[PDB]
This record gives sequence, C-alpha cells and structure tokens, in this order.
Amino acid sequence: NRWQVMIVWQVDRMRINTWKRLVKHHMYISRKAKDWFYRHHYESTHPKISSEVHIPLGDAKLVITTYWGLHTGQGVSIEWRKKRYSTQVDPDLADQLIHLHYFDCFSESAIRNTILGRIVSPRCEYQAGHNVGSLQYLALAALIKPIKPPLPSVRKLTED
Amino acid sequence: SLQFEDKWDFMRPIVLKLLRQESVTKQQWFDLFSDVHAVCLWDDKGPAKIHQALKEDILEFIKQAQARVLSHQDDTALLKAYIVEWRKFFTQCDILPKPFCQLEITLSIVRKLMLDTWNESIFSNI
Amino acid sequence: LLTAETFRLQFNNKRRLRRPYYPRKALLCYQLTPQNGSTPTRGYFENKKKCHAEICFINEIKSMGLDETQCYQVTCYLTWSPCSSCAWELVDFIQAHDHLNLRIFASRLYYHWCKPQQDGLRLLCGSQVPVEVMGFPEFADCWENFVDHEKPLSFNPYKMLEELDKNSRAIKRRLDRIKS
Amino acid sequence: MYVKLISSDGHEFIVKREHALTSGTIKAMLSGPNEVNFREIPSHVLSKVCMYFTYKVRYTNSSTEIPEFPIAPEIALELLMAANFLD
Amino acid sequence: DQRSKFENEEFFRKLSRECEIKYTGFRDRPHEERQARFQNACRDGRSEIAFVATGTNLSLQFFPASWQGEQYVDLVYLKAPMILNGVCVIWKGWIDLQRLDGMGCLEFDEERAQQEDALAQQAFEEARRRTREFEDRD
Amino acid sequence: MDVFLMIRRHKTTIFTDAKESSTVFELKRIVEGILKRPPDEQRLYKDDQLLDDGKTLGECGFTSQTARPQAPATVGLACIEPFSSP
RNA sequence: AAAAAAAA
RNA sequence: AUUUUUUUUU
Ligand SMILES: [Zn+2]
Ligand SMILES: [Zn+2]
Repeated sequence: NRWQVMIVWQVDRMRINTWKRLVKHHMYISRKAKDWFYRHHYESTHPKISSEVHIPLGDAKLVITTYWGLHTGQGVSIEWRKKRYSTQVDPDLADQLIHLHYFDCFSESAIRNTILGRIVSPRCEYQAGHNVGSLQYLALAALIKPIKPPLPSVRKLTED
Repeated sequence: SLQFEDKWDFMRPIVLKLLRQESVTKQQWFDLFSDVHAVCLWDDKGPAKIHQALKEDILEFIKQAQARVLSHQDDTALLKAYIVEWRKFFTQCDILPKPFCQLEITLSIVRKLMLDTWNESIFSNI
Repeated sequence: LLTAETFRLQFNNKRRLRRPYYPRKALLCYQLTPQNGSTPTRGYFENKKKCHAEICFINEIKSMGLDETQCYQVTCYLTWSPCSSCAWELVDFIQAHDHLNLRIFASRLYYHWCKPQQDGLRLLCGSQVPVEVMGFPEFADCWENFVDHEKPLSFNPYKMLEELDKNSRAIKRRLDRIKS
Repeated sequence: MYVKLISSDGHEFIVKREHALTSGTIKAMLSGPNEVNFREIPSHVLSKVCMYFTYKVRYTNSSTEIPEFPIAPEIALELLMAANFLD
Repeated sequence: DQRSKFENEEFFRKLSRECEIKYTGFRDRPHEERQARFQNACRDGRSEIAFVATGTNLSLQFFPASWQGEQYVDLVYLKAPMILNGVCVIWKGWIDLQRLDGMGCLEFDEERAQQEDALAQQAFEEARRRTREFEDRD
Repeated sequence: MDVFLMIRRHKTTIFTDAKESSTVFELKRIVEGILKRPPDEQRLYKDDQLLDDGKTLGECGFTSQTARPQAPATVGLACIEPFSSP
C-alpha cells in the first residue's frame, strides 16, 4: 500500500473557527488580505480537507490546510509550494514568510525619523511576523507601541 | 543638526593622512568613525556631500601623483613609480572604504570612486 | 466532432435565446500544439455526470500521456467557463505540470454574479492561466476547426460568426471588470 | 582573543570577539590601521549592547523559544542611537 | 549547507531525540479491539493514522496515496521521507511492532537532498534568510 | 542552558559563560586569566555571601533562570562602580 | 404579453 | 435554456 506522510498540528474547534473567521474578515470586509485565496470544503476531493487558504508570495505560495476527520478530530498543516516543489513549514517561519509580502512594516527611513522625534507613518502592526533580528527593531518597538480584529497569524492558530 | 560645518574640516587632516599611507593612531580612527556617522545621521546629506568631497580629494591626490611622476618620465622611473603607486592604491582600497560604511546604509562607494578616479587619471591617460 | 447546427446552438453567447428554449450545456473544445513538430490534437468533451468537462479534459490529458520536458500549448474553448471546483482542480493540475501553457476561452460566464465564481476566476487568472472571453478570432478558429462544413447548412456562418462576436462585447467588458 | 570595548565614561566592557563581531561597525573598526574606544556611547548602553551580543549569539540558533529582551523604554530611544551606530 | 543545518538548528534537535510516539485514534474502543483496528488499518492502506509525539500538538499523519490525486513510505518499518523546513529528512521509528506505542526520531535524507531540485531550494533559502523589516523603500 | 555571567572589578565588566554547577576554580582558571591574574591572590565574591574563596559550586551554582543572557547577574571582585545614568 | 440595452 | 434589478420600445 502507498502512503503520503505529512505533519498535522492538532487544534480544537474554537481556534480553527477563529482563524477561518479572521481570514474571511480580512479577505472581504477588510482590505489587507485581498490577494489571498480560499478553497472551501466542497471544492476539494480530499476526504479529510475542510479548508485551504492560499497566500501567494511572489512566484511561490503558502498553503494552510485545515482537516476534517482526524483523531483526538481536526488539525492544521502549513506548506510552502513553488511549481510542484513543496516543503513543510513551521508556524513561526510561516508567519515570517507571510509578513515579507503582505502586511505593513516599518519603512526604510523609519529609524532616523524616530531618532529625531519626527513622525513615522508606516508602522508594523503584524508583530506575529517578527520572531532574533536586530537591536534597532527591539529599541524601536520599545519606543513606539504598535487592530481591533486580530490579523491572521498561523502561530496563534497552531498554538498548544 | 551639525553636518559638514566645522565637522568635515575636522576629519580632513585625518582623511588626507589615511590617504598617501600616513601613520594615524587608532583613537583618530574611532573619532573619524563617530564623525562620519554623525554627519550621515543628523542631516542625511552624507552620500552626496561626503561623496563630492571624497571624489574631489581622490582626484586631487591623483593629480598630485601625476605631477610627481611626470618628473620621472624615464621608462624605468615610470615603471618603478607605477609599482609603488600601485602599492599605495592597494593599501588605500583596503583601508579607506571601511570608515564610510554608513554610505551604503543610507544609499563602500568611496572604493569604487577611487577606482574610477585612478582609471581616468592613470589607466585612461596611459 | 461537432456539427454546424450544434456549433451555432451550443456556442451561443447571448442572454435572450429567443422564444425556443432549448438548453445550453457546457462543452470543452481542447487543442494541443507541441513545439517538437507533432500535429495539433483536437478533442471535445461534455459535462458527463459528475465528470465536468474540465475534469474530464484533465483526466484525458493525464491518461493519453506526454513528455514532461517538452513544453506544450493547450487551448480549451469552454462554452460556459470553469466553475469553482473546476477552477481549483485545473489550477492544481497546471501547477503540478510545468510544461503546459493553458489558455481558457469562455463564450459566456458561469454564475458571474456569485462571489465564489468570481474568486475562482480570479484564482484561475492569477495562477498563470489566462481566462478570456471568446472574441471573433477564436470564434472563427473553433468554427472552421471543430465543424465539418461538407454538409449543407442555412444561416451563413459569416453572419453566425459576426452575431457571436457582437454578442461577445458586453460579457468581455464584464470579465474585464470582474478581476479585482 | 577577548576584545575590550571602552565606553565614553571609561567603563571597560570585556567581551568575546565572536560576540562583538555581531555589529559590522566593530568588525570594520578593529581590522585595519585588540581594544575599541568610543566617544558617545555611555556605559549603561554599551552594557546593553554587549548583553544583546550575548543574547543573540545564544538564541539565534534556537528555533523554539525566544525570550524577549528587557528594554527599559525611558532609555530605549538613546539605546536605539547606539544600535544605529553599530548595526 | 543542508547537511550542516540538521546539527545545530534547534527545531531538528528537539525533533530528532528518539521521542516517544503514541498512536491516536479509537482509544474509546477496548484496547484489544483498538489494536485490532490499528493492525487492520496498517494491513490495507485505506485509512489514515496519526502519531501525536506524546506531549505536543505536532502529529505525523499517514494518508493513503489515492486521497489527493495519484500525484518510499513503509508500515518496525515506519520510514517517512519528507522535506521539512527546506531540508530533506526521514522520520523513522517503530510503533507497529509494539501494541500501540513506541519510539520515533529523524534522520538525514542525503539521497533526497541530492535528488531534490536546486532552483526552488535556493529560492526558499533566500525567502527564509531575508527579513521584511526596513526593506520597503522610503 | 549554561549560566551567563559578568564580573565587575571596579570599572572592568568582563562578560563570559560558565556551566550550571561549575566550580569557582573553573570560573577563575583562565577566564580570569584574561585579566593576567592567576587563581592565586584572587577570590570571587557574590552579593553579600562573599563566596568565600572557591571550590564550592553549591552556593556558586546559580540557577539558569536566575542568570539569563538578557539580564546576567553581577559577581564583583576585589568595590564596584555603578553604571552612569542619562 | 413581446423586443433591445446596461448593471450585479 | 445561469438568477435579480434598472432603462427604452410595442
Ligand atoms: Zn513588520
Ligand atoms: Zn465544473
């Protein structure tokens, strides 16, 4: 018998429902996640897949799959795909790769304006995309404290 | 705030001592690093004014080198002068680009500036 | 292959259909061009039970076999355009197979007022698959290609083709405005 | 092999060379024509820079838990300037 | 750098430590009957089986091949080759020789590392290494 | 997670690392030798207990959670000079 | 009751 | 014959 092996992170119903509601809200009601995709449970022939969120990053994409009938059941999986090449991706790296393309971050000339006290327009409200970088960011975040409906983060959905 | 006024002239002797392979203490190096950072930070007109100043300095040094080597018009004298001046360019291309690291951050380039100045003054002429 | 009457009836792009109320069913006319030099391969599929035309086409192209390293240009003229399930299965198939340049041409839009169908069409466009409305050039191409003209027929195709092209302006504008 | 960064107040912070090589400013400053002196960075900020050197060189390899660096906001702005000098 | 990446990055250090793996499933059913279901599920590959790693939500899921389209994996033979975090690995362990619990860890997949395509791998490497911060022009 | 330590001899503020239950002699064998000082004529201190002379890793066995790289714990050697303030 | 057009 | 609304005409 042939098999395909893949990592599923078991999650409960409340967290999966919250993630789906948030991604749906920011796809349509809001404007941050218009470029994403969504594959409902009736658009896929896989008997266990309940949902699929596609996040196009450049010429590649990130697929977050939510499953139906597992044990101890459902779960979430994360994959990075580029033209039939696929890798498993952990939640933290998934968030970091998401923040590279989509949600607003500090501009190039953001450290200087803060140094002199000048106002900085483009902030970084997607903190979940930053998991150690540089001391400049840490000091900047300690200086300026940076959404009522929380943005879609893969690490909060895939908690526990 | 304090950019290029009473500041570039402060490091000008240090810049010309860094050029021509003149001995410079480490404390002067650290002071020049701090001054370059302050100039590039406080008013941000560094990658332009520092750029022009370094370009004119390297061009003036190249012209002085041409003046000092035209007195050695002999072919053997020209060759030995070129050899020692190539040692000088090696040392300067090694040492000079390091202090102006913030030039890249804002926008080294002084190394390629010296490279093209030497190409125009020497390689293009001879 | 198709028929002149079958072509003019089943490939209509109008929103009226006159007093007679024959049903319009989704059809797929696919054509293969390899760069090696092989002749174009022609075929047509219907919405057989469960196996939507697109899905049947995918199964046909998978089963008949082709080389992986040779780029092939596939063009499918769909009567009704692909639905969301087909828009996703086709996207997955075209991502799996690198050497297939897929061009979808729709004579009319399938439930274009529903959000999931619009999102499926945007998905198809974004994932390297250009889906465009039929115009006069492709209408004429699939006319003289997938129809035998030996048998006599009424209604000069010249008029037929111009009628279809004229009908295919409002839906062209609708597709051009549907991508966002 | 341990470098000895001297602050503007004379406070000498001795740190491992590979820890102080994190910032490109130090890496470029040391090599050329040991011990590094500073004219602006005070002790209470060079100390935090060295602490961050150790913290990053320890936790960069880790991929599961990353404890937050405790930065006092009332000094963070000034700290930022020092970081802008180094990184 | 794929070969070296296994030995230092903490994710693989915590994953490859001979972790205890417990099958999750029909625990409500009687233990003898439940191990019977596990045995007959491993007999014919027409079901899914999940191992919960005994303490974390991470689970290894085995699905039949013909569930996501047609497009080696065994079942003491629990070899599971995959591409994790960009590097080819094999999750290997034993749970089927015992009743319903056992051991499992990771090993390097040198053959899959060499056989894997290069352009996409370096594309992912560049994507992972780079940081969004202070990258947008201003 | 090995303990991370800083030694404050007046102005000098050495930074280093040590094992969770490493002995004091291992702390001041070569690590202190960077200051060009042998173990002789040297004795470690810790807060108020003064650590006596050494070799007693029990009292010197600071817990890993009590001394993080983010906030390493001071040691002292001999008075100390407090850090300046803005 | 019929024909034509636009939008969703 | 994929539905709703709007406009014009008989
Ligand atoms: Zn950000
Ligand atoms: Zn369909």
